Amino acid sequence: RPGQGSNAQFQTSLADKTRGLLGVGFLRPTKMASFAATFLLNFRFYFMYMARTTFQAVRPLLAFSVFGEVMKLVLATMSSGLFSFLFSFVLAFEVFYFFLQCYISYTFLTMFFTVLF
Amino acid sequence: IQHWNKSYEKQVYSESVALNRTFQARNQLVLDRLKPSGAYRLPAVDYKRQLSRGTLVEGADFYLPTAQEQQRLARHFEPYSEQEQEERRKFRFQSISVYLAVALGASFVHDYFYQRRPVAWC
Amino acid sequence: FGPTLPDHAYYGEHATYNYFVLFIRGMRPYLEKIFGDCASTIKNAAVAVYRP
Amino acid sequence: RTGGDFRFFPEMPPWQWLAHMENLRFKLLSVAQSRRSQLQLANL
Amino acid sequence: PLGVKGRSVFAGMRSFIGQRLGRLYDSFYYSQSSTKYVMVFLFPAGIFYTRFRADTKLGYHVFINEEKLYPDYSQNYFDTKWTNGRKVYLDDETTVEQLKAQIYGGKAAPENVKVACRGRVFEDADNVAMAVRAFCKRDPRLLLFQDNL
Amino acid sequence: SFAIPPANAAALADPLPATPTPPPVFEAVSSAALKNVEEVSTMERYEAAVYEESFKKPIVCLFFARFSLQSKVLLQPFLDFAASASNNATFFLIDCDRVPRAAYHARVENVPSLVVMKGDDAFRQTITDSVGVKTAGDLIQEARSALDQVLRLDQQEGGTKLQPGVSSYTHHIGVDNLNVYRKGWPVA
Amino acid sequence: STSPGLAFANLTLLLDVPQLPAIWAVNAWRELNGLFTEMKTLAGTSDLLYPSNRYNPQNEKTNRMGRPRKYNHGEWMFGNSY
Repeated sequence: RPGQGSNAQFQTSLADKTRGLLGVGFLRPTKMASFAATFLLNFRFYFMYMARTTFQAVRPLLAFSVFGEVMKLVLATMSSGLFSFLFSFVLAFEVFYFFLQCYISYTFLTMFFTVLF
Repeated sequence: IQHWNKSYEKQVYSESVALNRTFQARNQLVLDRLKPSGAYRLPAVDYKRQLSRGTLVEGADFYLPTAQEQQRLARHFEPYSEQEQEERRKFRFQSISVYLAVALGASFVHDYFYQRRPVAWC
Repeated sequence: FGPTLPDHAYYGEHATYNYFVLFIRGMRPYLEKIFGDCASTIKNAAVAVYRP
Repeated sequence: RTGGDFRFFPEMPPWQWLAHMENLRFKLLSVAQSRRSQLQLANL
Repeated sequence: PLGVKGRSVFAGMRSFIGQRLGRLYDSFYYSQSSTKYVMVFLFPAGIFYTRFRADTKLGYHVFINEEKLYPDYSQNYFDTKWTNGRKVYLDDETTVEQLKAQIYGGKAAPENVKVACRGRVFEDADNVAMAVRAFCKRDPRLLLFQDNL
Repeated sequence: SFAIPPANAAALADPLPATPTPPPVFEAVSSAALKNVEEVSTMERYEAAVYEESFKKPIVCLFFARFSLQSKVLLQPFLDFAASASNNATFFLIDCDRVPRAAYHARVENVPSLVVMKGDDAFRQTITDSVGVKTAGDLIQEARSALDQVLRLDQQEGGTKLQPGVSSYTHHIGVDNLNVYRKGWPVA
Repeated sequence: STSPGLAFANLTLLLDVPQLPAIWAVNAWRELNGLFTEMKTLAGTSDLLYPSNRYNPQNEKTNRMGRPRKYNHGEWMFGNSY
């Protein structure tokens, strides 16, 4: 026969075939445990990504709300005309800063919501 | 040193012999009995093998199900039948009336059947 | 002891002609039949109620 | 083992072929190692 | 041409389920031993056990007044020390005596030990579930103390 | 980044050229159409077969290649099996280098290969020797067994129970993407 | 495929879709327990059973809260004391 020469070499021991039935060097429970450990440790990336996403979503809200409250405090406290004249320019700067943050959020959201497939 | 590293290699391959024998036994006992037939195999070929065969196609994220719809750009004379043309002529614009009616109905249902909430009484 | 696994065991399927999209394109007619029948039933009932 | 072309190279070989390969490796490494043991080290 | 004569939709369902199961067997066979057994048996089994136990049984946060009343857990492994606030899942038929024995490891408990919930002492021939329903509704935090008085 | 160059003149050349033939002395050695089969030369013919004849009555296809000696050994007993059982099935003879799209369709990876087909996926059984232990008689016995099995299964339950499977919706597009043209789908 | 913006959905799916078998099993167990309770009620009981209650310890010698019944040592002309 063609393959009888090779298949004559394949004759095993009782202990050999018991060891193969149990799969000593081919199941590798230590490898299974290492895989489980690495897979569970890989859950930190989801937390990182959600933190980044929520920050980029609230960035314009912060720029619009807390600096707005600060400007509102200053408006409530100021009375004269010189300080108000100087504060108008701060308000315009805050406008530009808000639009900058909105552009940045647009950028980060198109980065974070782009999928290949 | 020579002695020791040579004998090290010797029983390295001894362990290799043991591994090969148990590998053979594992295979011919378990895996040749548990091997799948091949009827329910994967119905596709990897893109690398297709690329080497000269078989891979990349295009058409979309498709056209019907031949009537496939041959439209090749017919050049009747892209649409007359009946189809008059049927298409009914959708030159979106229907704001139907949008309004369906939206009002859905708002009514969502508000007065699904979003009912309790109120105090004095 | 060599490769025990084939290539398709690892490599991702075609991006545009994949298993699910081919499946649903094949199942399109039965789903069309189903939903057309259901919509026609509902529409006919509503019309039978609304006409009188 | 099979007079054939590289274009028909199987995806995964049989375990029989692998075991035969290991046996031939035994034969060759045995002979080469014992030759080295005798001649390569009596040099020095 | 949809459907064939002489064949039933139930036969077609059987066909499809057979196909799916054969494909699942093929994909499980041609997979990594390192990952597939874990991901297919040990995580599903643990998740099933945890969710079933939580969604079905009812558990209690247990506290002890004094360190002298703590059980001896030196010998049993994976818990060398008592910590207060342990969540303990019990059956509806459990009594205070059974709970005490479960806490103290089937060993000699101290004398005049009693259970309380929101300041209210439990009898020892009482069902824990009904006692909690009566005294501490939806606050099952139990406390073990010594009733010398 | 993975790429393969498109092709070469060698690859695109004729895979099956003629070679010199000896005089009638080299043939003298110690060891010294067919009216029952069909040699297939064209994927058009192969598709016609697979999509009509394999739905009418089963087919048995031998995929070979010239370099292989097992194919030469298996040819004659395959022809005898064809002469025996052509009443119940059709018999085809395919060269992998001449019609590769037929080999990609049947999912053959080694030669020689027997393929019993019915309904294009209702019964597909591939018989081969990837190891190198079986012989031609073993292969023909396995083919006879498979043909008996598929015939029995077609007779089973009033002609039904043999319906096409994944090809109902796949059209062999994951195996060979060129079927999108057959289906008329765009490629833009 | 995926992205950082889909971390919410990835985590939610990975953590919740494995729970669906257990959820369906819990629902089935509840339905079967209800079936057995209703079959017991149809068979008959000395004291009633509350169907939608967690635990029903009441019997001839036990209250509906797990305590012994008061005034249950003797017998009564009208039968059960409940």
